Amino acid sequence: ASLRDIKTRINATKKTSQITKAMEMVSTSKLNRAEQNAKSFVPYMEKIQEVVANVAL
Amino acid sequence: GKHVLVVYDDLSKQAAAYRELSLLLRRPPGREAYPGDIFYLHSRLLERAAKLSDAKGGGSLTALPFVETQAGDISAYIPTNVISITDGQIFLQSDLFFSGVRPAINAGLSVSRVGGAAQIKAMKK
Repeated sequence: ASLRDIKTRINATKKTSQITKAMEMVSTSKLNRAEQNAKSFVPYMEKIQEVVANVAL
Repeated sequence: GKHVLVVYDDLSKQAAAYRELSLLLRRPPGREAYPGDIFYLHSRLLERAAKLSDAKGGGSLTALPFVETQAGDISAYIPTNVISITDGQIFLQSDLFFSGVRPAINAGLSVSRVGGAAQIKAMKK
């Protein structure tokens, strides 16, 4: 094909690669922060489960 | 004292004819088998367009040379020679043409050094 079109194709693919890598980097931190929120959720749910498991009857 | 507009339709074909003549005369070739004086030829042709002063009559002549590119290669010998001479370039692309954008002037690549001076005040605004 034409070298000009090939270079434009490569440059656009590189730009998309950079954007996607930035997205993955952001998602990693978001997951790391969401896991702590899940862990903080766990105790209240456990207490409510051990509290309501009997008085429901 | 008149104003003239001149359109050259194929400087590439003119250059091809000159290359044919030079090779038939057995002159030494340059890159792409073109003669060494092709840029001299094109500059001598294009520099005759001018805006004359009031002392010389105030007439003018503007030129719109045409150059065709193979597969959009603007780095070729004749395209580079013509680009380095003219005061500006207008680029037309088949990608823009087929996508419904016609006329297909590519504003990103196009350049006009005389711009601003060649516009009315409202258009500049």
